[PDB]
Amino acid sequence: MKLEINKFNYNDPIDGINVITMRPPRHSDKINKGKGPFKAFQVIKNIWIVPERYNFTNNTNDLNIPEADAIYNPNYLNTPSEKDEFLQGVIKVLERIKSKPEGEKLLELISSSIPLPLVSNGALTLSDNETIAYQENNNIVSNLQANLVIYGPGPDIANNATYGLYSTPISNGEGTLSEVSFSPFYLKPFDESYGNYRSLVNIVNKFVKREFAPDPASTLMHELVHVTHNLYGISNRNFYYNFDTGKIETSRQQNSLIFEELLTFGGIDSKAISSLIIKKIIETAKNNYTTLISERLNTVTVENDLLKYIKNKIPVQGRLGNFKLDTAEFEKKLNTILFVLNESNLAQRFSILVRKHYLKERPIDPIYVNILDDNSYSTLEGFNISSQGSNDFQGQLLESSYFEKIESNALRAFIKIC
Repeated sequence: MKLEINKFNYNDPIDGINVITMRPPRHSDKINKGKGPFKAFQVIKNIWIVPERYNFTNNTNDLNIPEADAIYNPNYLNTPSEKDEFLQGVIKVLERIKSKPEGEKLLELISSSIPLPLVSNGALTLSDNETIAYQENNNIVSNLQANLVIYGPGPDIANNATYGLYSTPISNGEGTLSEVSFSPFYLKPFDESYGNYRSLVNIVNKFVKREFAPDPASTLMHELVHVTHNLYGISNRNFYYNFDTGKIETSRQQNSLIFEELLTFGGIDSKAISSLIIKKIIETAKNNYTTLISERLNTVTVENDLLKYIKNKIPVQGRLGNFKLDTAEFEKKLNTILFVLNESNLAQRFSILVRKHYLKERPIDPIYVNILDDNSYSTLEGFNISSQGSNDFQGQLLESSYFEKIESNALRAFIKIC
């Protein structure tokens, strides 16, 4: 069957199927006492959008004005019109991601790749690691499957992030429900070498550094790759890559980068990872998965929809009670997920310009863009619209009129858009 995106207005009636009031997955934590429920929309099977500010961890709890390139606005995303704009923007960006095959596969992957459930009386049974709860008048009416929840931004309204729900299943092979904090309208610019612009004739070298806005579908896809790692329970978030030694560490150092971010971003730096590291990463995941088949999956004596979901997610051979990792297929899938799927590889398939290195050399103020203007941003071509002659990334130039400057005070607070 074809993968479908559902369309919504923020004010669509609650049905308990694709429109609910959701209780935050981190409702039990102290900082989240009494928050929610929030209105939520099942854009794609097991993928939910909540037009609310992300507010559910320690560093996102306080949205006020107290990073050199942050921008703060505590009141952003708190009217119905702002919530609907957000809802439409996120849907548009998903429509863009689906428009290419590589992006369609990614989304299909996130829809179908449920975390490994617990077992109860011989049956795979859902926990709050695989579901969210529909709350109505302090009653839990139902629990509904969810692999991903996409919320608005936290304190910094141009930052994006991904959080797994439980930290043991995120790296032991089980997998875990993920939350994404995403801002489609407020983007952080980046520098890049470029020579496809009107230049004075007397200039030495046309190939100089120029400022660009990212395509917010690339931004989101970066986060969806994290989500994919989190759903397979293969997150490398506790490891650091040391650029000086070329080796993995658990403790951070002067010239390091969290290993999960290096893989997820891709490009020239991801390509310098030694076989030695690649082999251990594969190995660690094979062992974890071998263990989970033996210890958990072979305890399943009851055939249900969750079993089928799990057979499709994890390549296995054998029969009920006696399953075995189909090692070859699993290594292939693991390769697709660790090394083919990253921001840089995906961006190339979409003709989006991304920066060269994950860590940026200098901060550039964030900007505002109404990506719901089809003249500024199209689902099929982003900002690089061929009818305007933009086939070498010209539409992402920051000087483009649709990238609007934001007036901000010394404390990085939003005043207005110029």
